[PDB]
Amino acid sequence: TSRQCQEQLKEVNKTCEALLFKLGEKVKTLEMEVAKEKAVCSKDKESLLAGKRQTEEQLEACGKARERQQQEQQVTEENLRKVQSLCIP
Amino acid sequence: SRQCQEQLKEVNKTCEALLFKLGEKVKTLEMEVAKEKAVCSKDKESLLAGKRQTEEQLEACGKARERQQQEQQVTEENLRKVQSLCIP
Repeated sequence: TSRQCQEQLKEVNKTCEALLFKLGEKVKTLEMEVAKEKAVCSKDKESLLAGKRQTEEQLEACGKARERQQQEQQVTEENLRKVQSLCIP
Repeated sequence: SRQCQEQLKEVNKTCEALLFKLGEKVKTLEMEVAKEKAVCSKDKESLLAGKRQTEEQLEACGKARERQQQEQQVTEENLRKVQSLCIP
């Protein structure tokens, strides 16, 4: 075993070994990111759906109010025509 | 530098083979992150657009029930005015 063979054996895996540690850190970082994105997505979707449900309920109520205001108008209009036709016999 | 080079070769080959196996894990996870972010943002955009259209419908319905009330006031005012000219 030469002294230059020994120096080479000491150095051969250094960058490979240092990369192994860095890849462990990257795996952990990516596993946390997957878990976080999945949790934030579902939370955001729930808020959007809740906001949308509230607007749909308001649209339903407005629509029903619109049907009963067009109902009353038809009655008032006929009463007005009746009074105008029978006015001054 | 005789059997030393064959030693340097086998030790690095073992280390490099482990690095590439672990590297398959990183690549798999990067693709999963990219896929989920694309599906999530696309779905969020559709939900927000759908919400924006229902609000516009609620705004239009509200403006239509404002026109109906104003026209009901017009009919009631005409009825009140014509009643003063006609016997009940």
